[PDB]
Amino acid sequence: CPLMVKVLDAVRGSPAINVAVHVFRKAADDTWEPFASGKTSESGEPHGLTTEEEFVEGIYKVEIDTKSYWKALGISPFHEHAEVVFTANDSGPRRYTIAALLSPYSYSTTAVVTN
Amino acid sequence: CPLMVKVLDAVRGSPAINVAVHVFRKAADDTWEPFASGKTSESGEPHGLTTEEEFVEGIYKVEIDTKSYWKALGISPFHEHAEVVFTANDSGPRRYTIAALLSPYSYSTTAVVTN
Amino acid sequence: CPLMVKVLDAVRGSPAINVAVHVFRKAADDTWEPFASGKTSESGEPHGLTTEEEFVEGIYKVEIDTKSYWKALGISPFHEHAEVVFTANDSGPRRYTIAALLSPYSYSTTAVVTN
Amino acid sequence: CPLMVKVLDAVRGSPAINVAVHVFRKAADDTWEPFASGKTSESGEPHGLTTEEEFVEGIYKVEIDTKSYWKALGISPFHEHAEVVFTANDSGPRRYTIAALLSPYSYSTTAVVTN
Repeated sequence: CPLMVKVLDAVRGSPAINVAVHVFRKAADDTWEPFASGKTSESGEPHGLTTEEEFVEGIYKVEIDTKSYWKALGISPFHEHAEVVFTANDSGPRRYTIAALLSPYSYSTTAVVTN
Repeated sequence: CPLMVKVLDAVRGSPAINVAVHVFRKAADDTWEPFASGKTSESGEPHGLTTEEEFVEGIYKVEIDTKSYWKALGISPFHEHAEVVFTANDSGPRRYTIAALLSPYSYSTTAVVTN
Repeated sequence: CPLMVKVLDAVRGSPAINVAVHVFRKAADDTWEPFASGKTSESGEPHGLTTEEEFVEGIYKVEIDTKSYWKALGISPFHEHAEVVFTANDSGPRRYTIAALLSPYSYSTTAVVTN
Repeated sequence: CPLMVKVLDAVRGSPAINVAVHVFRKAADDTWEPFASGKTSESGEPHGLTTEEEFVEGIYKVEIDTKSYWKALGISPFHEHAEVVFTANDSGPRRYTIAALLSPYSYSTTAVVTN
């Protein structure tokens, strides 16, 4: 798994479960093409997003459906979603983990890029 | 000022100065229309983004050009930008402060909403 | 005001009001001596914590009473408090803003240091 | 492992390696007693901090040596350390993960408490 997403809930102190995660890759015509998607498991991760063959260099967007998550918990959210946009560059062997920490009026994201 | 943006640098421990901030509003055809833009001052804020008359109900996107900021400091950044997407004024006019905290491989954002 | 504290609530999207803030300074015997304390106003800040004369070089601790804040809102919190520990004025007098963002199971803090 | 600590670096986009982690438990006399310690591995975690038998209810403090970490990377840090203080209550079967995200002038922490 060269691309992993981990979503945590800062209100309940737990992984954010049943969250929709959509991944897009910037096409040559500058539009966002669907790339991969899933729903977070009990661990807060959508399993098997992509492969080493499909995940080439490019600009990617990871859209997390935070609005549906907070609505399902009966909590009033601020954001429509959380979108993380980054260039993936292969320098040496690399795996990307995009971690997101959610609060109703805030989110934090970080990337963990390992050899 | 019904819409304020405050940008901080978590590496240098200071306001993030000379950062481009672009605001868009979702059109009826689902596209992102330009709404307002500016550059952060010494306080990390772009002054005078919009007015109470222009800032109507709708879906807004605040895009912070974090990539050009880190490149100007000679630091290799991960993200293309930091984008915050939210519905504004659905229950009547509100004042919105969007705060962003930047690191080369991470960012946090929060909203402070007042009547 | 050489030492400022700003506290925000990531659940409600507002300043965290009526929060107790306690400041200590490390004594020569390595114990924590009381230095200053206050209560956050409607803006999420305790006004007038210290002066340029009193705020000398040293190691300071800013303890934010997040537990009483969440209990007063009927929300079960994880942390006993949020504590920020730092050396101040080692290279000469500076102005320090300690910003804290609160969630029931998480907090973020950042420092903005200016000459 | 009922108590886990995970430390990430927001500047390098990686786990924070070789970071000292010290855990204390509040004694009946209100002092902080040493409980467990270790140094983070390649994954940003100190392995085998405690056991289900030793990790009883109480008030715990997790101190992360962020200052030595940033100094070892040649980066000027703000904080002396990052301290996370919380009550551990057993309601049902529970595991605690304390996650910390580090920047030179900022840190974020969250707790993940699972059944």
